[PDB]
Parts: sequence; C-alpha cells; structure tokens
Amino acid sequence: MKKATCLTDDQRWQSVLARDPNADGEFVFAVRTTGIFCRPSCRARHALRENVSFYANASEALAAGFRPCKRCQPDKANPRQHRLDKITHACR
Ligand SMILES: [Zn+2]
Repeated sequence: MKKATCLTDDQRWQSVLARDPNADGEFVFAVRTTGIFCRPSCRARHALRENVSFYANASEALAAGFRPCKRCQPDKANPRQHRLDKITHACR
C-alpha cells in the first residue's frame, strides 16, 4: 500500500534523541555504560547510542535482567551533597 514494516533504527533512536514517544509510544532502551534500561526520555546526562539496546516492551529488557527506569531515576556522585559544574574555582 504505502509502507511495508517499521522504517529504521534511526527513526527509533531519533525518537530517543528528541524527548516525547515519536514512533513506538512504549519502546525501551538499554545503555550498558550507566547500567540502565529505561523508556525514551532519560534527560540527566545520558550515555550515547554506542552501547545502547532497544525493545518494544520493558518485560524483555527485564527478561534480560537490567535496571527498570519509569521515573528518569537521577544519580551523580551524591547530587544533593557535592556538585562543581566546572573546574574554574581558586579565589572569591
Ligand atoms: Zn529514564
């Protein structure tokens, strides 16, 4: 008719680069550098598409035995306590 099946891994992960669910409203992504399997909108400084694994449902990435994020669950070396955004601190 118009299109056979889904287009490309690029439309998929582009759905990631953006924010809100573009193609697969429920698809899940597993970056094995932060050890997190989560839905598309992980905003906090998120690893690349270089070690990342995609699925239709999190029941798979769980059947994998990975970390279920449905609450873009944050974590930077104690976020509340410490910080230092840059490395220009000596005076003042
Ligand atoms: Zn998340």
